[PDB]
Amino acid sequence: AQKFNGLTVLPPLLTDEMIAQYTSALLAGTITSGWTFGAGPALQ
Amino acid sequence: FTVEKGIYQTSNFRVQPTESIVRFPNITNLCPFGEVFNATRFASVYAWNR
Amino acid sequence: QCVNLTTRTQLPPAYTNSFTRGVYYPDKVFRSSVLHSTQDLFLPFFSNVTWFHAIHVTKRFDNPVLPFNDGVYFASTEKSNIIRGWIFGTTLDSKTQSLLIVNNATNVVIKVCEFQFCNDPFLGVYYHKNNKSWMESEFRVYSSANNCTFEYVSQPFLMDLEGKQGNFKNLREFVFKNIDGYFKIYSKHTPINLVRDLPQGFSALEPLVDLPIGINITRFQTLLALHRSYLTPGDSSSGWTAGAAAYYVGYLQPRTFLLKYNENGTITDAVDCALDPLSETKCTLKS
Amino acid sequence: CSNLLLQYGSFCTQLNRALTGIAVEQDKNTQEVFAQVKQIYKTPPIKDFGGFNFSQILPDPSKPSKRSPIEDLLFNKVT
Amino acid sequence: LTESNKKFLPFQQFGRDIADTTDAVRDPQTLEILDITPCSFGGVSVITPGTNTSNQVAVLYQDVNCNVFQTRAGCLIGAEHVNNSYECDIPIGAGICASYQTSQSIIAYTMSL
Amino acid sequence: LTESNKKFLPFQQFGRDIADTTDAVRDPQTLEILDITPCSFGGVSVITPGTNTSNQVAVLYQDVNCNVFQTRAGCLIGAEHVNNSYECDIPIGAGICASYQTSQSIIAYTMSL
Amino acid sequence: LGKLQDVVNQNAQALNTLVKQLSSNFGAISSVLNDILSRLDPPEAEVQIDRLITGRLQSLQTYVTQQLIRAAEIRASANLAATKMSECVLGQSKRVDFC
Amino acid sequence: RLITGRLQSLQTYVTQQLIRAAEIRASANLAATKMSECVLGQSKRVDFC
Ligand SMILES: *[C@@H]1O[C@H](CO)[C@@H](O[C@@H]2O[C@H](CO)[C@@H](O)[C@H](O)[C@H]2NC(C)=O)[C@H](O)[C@H]1NC(C)=O
Ligand SMILES: *[C@@H]1O[C@H](CO)[C@@H](O)[C@H](O)[C@H]1NC(C)=O
Ligand SMILES: *[C@@H]1O[C@H](CO)[C@@H](O)[C@H](O)[C@H]1NC(C)=O
Ligand SMILES: *[C@@H]1O[C@H](CO)[C@@H](O)[C@H](O)[C@H]1NC(C)=O
Ligand SMILES: *[C@@H]1O[C@H](CO)[C@@H](O)[C@H](O)[C@H]1NC(C)=O
Ligand SMILES: *[C@@H]1O[C@H](CO)[C@@H](O)[C@H](O)[C@H]1NC(C)=O
Ligand SMILES: *[C@@H]1O[C@H](CO)[C@@H](O)[C@H](O)[C@H]1NC(C)=O
Ligand SMILES: *[C@@H]1O[C@H](CO)[C@@H](O)[C@H](O)[C@H]1NC(C)=O
Ligand SMILES: *[C@@H]1O[C@H](CO)[C@@H](O)[C@H](O)[C@H]1NC(C)=O
Ligand SMILES: *[C@@H]1O[C@H](CO)[C@@H](O)[C@H](O)[C@H]1NC(C)=O
Ligand SMILES: *[C@@H]1O[C@H](CO)[C@@H](O)[C@H](O)[C@H]1NC(C)=O
Ligand SMILES: *[C@@H]1O[C@H](CO)[C@@H](O)[C@H](O)[C@H]1NC(C)=O
Repeated sequence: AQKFNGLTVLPPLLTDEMIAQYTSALLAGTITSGWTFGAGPALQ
Repeated sequence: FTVEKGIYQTSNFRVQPTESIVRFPNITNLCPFGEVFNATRFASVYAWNR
Repeated sequence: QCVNLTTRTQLPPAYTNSFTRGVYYPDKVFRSSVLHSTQDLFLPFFSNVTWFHAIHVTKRFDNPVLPFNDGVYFASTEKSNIIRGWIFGTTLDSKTQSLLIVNNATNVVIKVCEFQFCNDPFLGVYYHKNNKSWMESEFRVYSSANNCTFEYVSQPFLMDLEGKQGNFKNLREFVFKNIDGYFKIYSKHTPINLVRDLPQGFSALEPLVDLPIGINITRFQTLLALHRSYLTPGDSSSGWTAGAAAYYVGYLQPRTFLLKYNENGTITDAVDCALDPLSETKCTLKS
Repeated sequence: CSNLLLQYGSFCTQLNRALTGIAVEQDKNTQEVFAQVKQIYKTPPIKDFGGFNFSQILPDPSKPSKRSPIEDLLFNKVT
Repeated sequence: LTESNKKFLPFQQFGRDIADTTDAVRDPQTLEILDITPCSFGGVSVITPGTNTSNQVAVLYQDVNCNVFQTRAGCLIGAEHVNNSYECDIPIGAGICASYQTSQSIIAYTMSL
Repeated sequence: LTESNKKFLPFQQFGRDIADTTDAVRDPQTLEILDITPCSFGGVSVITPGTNTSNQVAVLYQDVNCNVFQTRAGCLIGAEHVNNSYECDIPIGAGICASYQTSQSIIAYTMSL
Repeated sequence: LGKLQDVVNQNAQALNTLVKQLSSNFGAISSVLNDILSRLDPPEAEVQIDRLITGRLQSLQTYVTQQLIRAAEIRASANLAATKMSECVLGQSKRVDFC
Repeated sequence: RLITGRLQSLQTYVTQQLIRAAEIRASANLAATKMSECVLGQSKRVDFC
């Protein structure tokens, strides 16, 4: 590794699961509402 | 040899002081020595005060 | 000359807690509206500090030779000026330069010498019969002296020699330091109305006199004054009275302190860096 | 100190030129943002815009400063 | 000195890694292969609710393995863990934040997206 | 050494600021508090109309306080000040530029937006 | 305001750090260059002077690099603000979630 | 001299990381604009999405 010499690696604030959740939410919004959810309430 | 219009920085301006004051106190203390001259009486020349 | 005491029932010393006490000016510069941090010996906050009694009602009289570390904190809630002064030294056998900072009724006397220090020096106050005033007569602080150089008198200081048993009305704090042999005094009188559990208020300490002695030190001991009225037989064996007093002794430790300088130029707060994580967060951000 | 600085005069030349370039780049930033138009348009004296109240963004003549009440609130908010 | 699972050739004494750090040494007493791992990892962090809100703080260790909650971003002491999820304000890392809610004390939870 | 308006506690001799610079020393003559301010500020600058246009220049000091016009951006000499305003070409600072206009000499004016 | 406060606080703290750099000796026996000149001869105190020169040069170079990076970020933000002005202010922009 | 060498190496690493962070910030701003325009709607900008 690269951490033995005091070169600590900071974990990210958002995990890969949360990023995947955000991408899935954006995908669902863009297939079920188009662009209405990006500029206001989501419209079916 | 050719200078166009605009602002240009050439050198710096420094105000060099011309006089110096280094006086630390306003006055120094004294020790009792006026009693040598301001005395009721003096001594002689064969035995003078030292 | 000095005399020996007699064994009697005493009280064990107690332990109390400080509350934002032991803060002085670490330098002699002027700072306004700035949070400046310095590395110097101060008293840590919320630390268990020793307590010593001086009340009569019993017969409590304890003056141990406490070791003098790198800076001490001496706070007293003095009411009737029962305490007089302090003495210093290493062995107290006329072999080193032992200090003697006493406060007599006419003038303060500071003279570090090689006094023949006894086991328990004290100040004796006798109550006259025809005169209704308390006067000090038993000046038993040392046996003799041989030689010394430094002696300081300063301005006269007036105190009251009458001792009472009422509540305290004044608080006096003292800080004694020795850096490169230089003796440091920091004090400030503060009025208060309390008997114990020192208030959480803040009060800095300003220097009064700064002595260039350059000598050796490692131990210290305080001096006390007892009264000889008509009630006591007048012998310093088992019958005496000391009024009511209490002095606190604390040891300074090297910690970084973040001082709060106002627009006037006086210290207001002394947030620490090694006491609480919140205090460390405050002093790392300089806010 | 100045005599030994002739050995590093080129470094000071680069540093001074970099600071001058930074200053002139900061100067050019305001010209690219606020100087979009070259004609100063005056606000009309008629404030009847069909019901739209614009006094909170337009300058007011009550104060000597030309700042809007929003801008005056914005200036005092920051230090 | 942990128990390793890799054996050395019978002529070597040391052992390095990709980063060229001696992290494996054979014990001369019994020919045992032992790994080397430093102990001090990262620094400390303080969670502060803020001025005029609270006074207590929570201390977070960065990469140190241990009221006390073992989070994925180190060790967090001084903040209890609650299973529910709200919107988080003070970020910590690895998808878990901390806040001051209901008396009232500092709590740590997985943030809600 | 200007005359200050802030009093000192009667045990101090020096004095610093927020930026930690000694700028207030008490004079031991009759206990006067005197501020310290450096006399040298900034550098010099020149305004040149250009080539094939003129031969004279205008010397501008960055922040030194003093034909001669006391501008907001220091001291400008060799350039007269005129109350009217045109579009400006050679920037100086604080809304004041310099130009070569009508014989003809170097003039300084507030720029027009 | 967060964006407008960081650009001032960072510059102020960089200036404060630049001032603080002159209070360090960089491994020499003094911080102020006048003290070594007054207490030591210039032929002997040349190496301390040169060490102070190198330390001050390093601090100034680091400050210049930090200011250049900050100026690049400010240039990018100013370009973004100019485009936002020219699109959303001087007309109506069809770009969704831009104004 | 070991202190000076390690300080120089650390300063060079910090400068390289700052330049890389500036480039990453520019790329992230471009990605955010792309997400706001091509994903959260239809972008009329030709040869952008
Ligand atoms: C536009 O809005 C401003 C709000 O600032 C209005 O000014 C206020 O008017 C009320 C009604 O008389 C007063 O009580 C307030 O003191 C005013 N405030 C200020 C800051 O002036 C203004 O009247 C509005 N104008 C129109 C045409 O709607
Ligand atoms: C002596 O006394 C006179 C008058 O009392 C005084 O003016 C003078 O200063 C004193 N000292 C000397 C040295 O003359
Ligand atoms: C009281 O003082 C002792 C000795 O200094 C210390 O060990 C103890 O922890 C203190 N009490 C408390 C409650 O901290
Ligand atoms: C008080 O004590 C000092 C010595 O500490 C002595 O010089 C002085 O004369 C004493 N005062 C009286 C009135 O005896
Ligand atoms: C005082 O006398 C002692 C002898 O006992 C001597 O050692 C010491 O140096 C003397 N002090 C001074 C200041 O001369
Ligand atoms: C002072 O005391 C220390 C020990 O306490 C000793 O080592 C030193 O030599 C002494 N110095 C003098 C000048 O007596
Ligand atoms: C300090 O001085 C300022 C300015 O004169 C004054 O307003 C303030 O009351 C003073 N503070 C104290 C404690 O006297
Ligand atoms: C932390 O240490 C404990 C005991 O030493 C151990 O059980 C636990 O697995 C360790 N945590 C990790 C992540 O290795
Ligand atoms: C709530 O947290 C506790 C903590 O151990 C856990 O046992 C429980 O399953 C959690 N419940 C839910 C619904 O997450
Ligand atoms: C200035 O000197 C005189 C003596 O000539 C002295 O009386 C006065 O106190 C001094 N002023 C100070 C110390 O401020
Ligand atoms: C410049 O100096 C003159 C005279 O010394 C003075 O009247 C004027 O106020 C000064 N200007 C400023 C801005 O201080
Ligand atoms: C410019 O014109 C104004 C008009 O009132 C006058 O006050 C000012 O003095 C003039 N300035 C010069 C330099 O003539």
